[PDB]
This record gives sequence, structure tokens and C-alpha cells, in this order.
Amino acid sequence: MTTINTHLRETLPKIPYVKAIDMYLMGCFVFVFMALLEYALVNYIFFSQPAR
Amino acid sequence: IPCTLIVVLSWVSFWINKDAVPARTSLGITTVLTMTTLSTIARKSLPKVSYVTAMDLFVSVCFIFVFSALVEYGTLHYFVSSQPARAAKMDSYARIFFPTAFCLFNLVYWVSYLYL
Ligand SMILES: C=C(C)[C@@H]1[C@H]2OC(=O)[C@@H]1[C@]1(O)C[C@H]3O[C@]34C(=O)O[C@H]2[C@]14C
Repeated sequence: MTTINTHLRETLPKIPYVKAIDMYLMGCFVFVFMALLEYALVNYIFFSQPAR
Repeated sequence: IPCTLIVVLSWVSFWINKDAVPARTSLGITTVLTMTTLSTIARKSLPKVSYVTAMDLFVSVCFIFVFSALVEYGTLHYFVSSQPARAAKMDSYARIFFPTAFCLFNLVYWVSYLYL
């Protein structure tokens, strides 16, 4: 996600508003981030009780 | 040459034992990384046309192939716990299904685009 973000950022001007492609990339980044954070949270409670 | 090299590189994950999970995942994901990096570099050459050429189609098929290898290993690791009878012959099937499918793709692509 970061490497594609750079390879996308090498093309456009520096506009302050958020574009549609910026919203989509941020949504995708937040989804991947939430998946990794979810894995962290399921790795934390894993030892106390394996049902969760 | 580099995209076919990266695809043949992604192929080698089938020869690794299905128990070494970090090994096969690392190979597959590193291959998706290099394919992603390679895609943008080639595409810069020509303008930002909206139709598909015979070169972004090629890198798209290579990227889906690498992706297909990785998700196939994902289903393999999912299925080894459920039923081993189906997951035993998955690698033996993949080792012959991926190179033949790629050679037929190469055949059809090169013939269809060099006849024109
Ligand atoms: C799969 C592993 C071990 C990690 C992951 O990221 C890492 O830093 C580890 C590394 O071993 C080294 C680094 O190349 C790696 C990568 O980007 O994917 C993987 C590779 C291979």
C-alpha cells in the first residue's frame, strides 16, 4: 500500500483537498490496517481463551 | 523477460514443503511486491491511454498469476486442516497446472498478437 501510494504520488500536483482516488487509497489502507490490528487483538486474547 | 522471470520465480513455491508456512507466504508476497514494482515502471513508457495494450495485458496476467499462486497456497493451508486427502495432491496438481496454463497463455498471446 505504501509503495503504490508513492508510485501514485509521483504523478499529480499538490492539491489540499482529498480526491476520490485519495479516499479509495485511504479506505484500502485503513482496511489493511484494521485487518492487522484485528490479528493483533486476536493474538492478545488467544492464550486466555481460545474460543474468541 | 523480467515478468516471465518473476512468474517462474513465483512457481518455485510449490517445491517447498507445505508445513513451512512463513517460507511459502514470504515467497509469494515478496513476488507480489516485485510484480507490483515492475508493473508501474513498464507502463510509464507509453501514454495514459484508456484501452488495454498487449503489454499491460501481459503484466496484468502475470500479476493475477502470482496472486493465483498465493491464494492457491492459502486454500492449501486452509484445506490441510479440514481434509488432507484433497490437500495432499494439490501441490502435485499445481506443479503441472501452472506451467502448462502459462505456456498455453504465452502460445495464444504470442500467436494472436504476432498474426496481427
Ligand atoms: C516472510 C518474512 C520472514 C518477512 C517479510 O518481511 C520481512 O521483513 C521478512 C523477510 O524474510 C525479509 C524481507 O524480504 C521480506 C519481505 O518483505 O517479505 C517477507 C521477507 C521475505
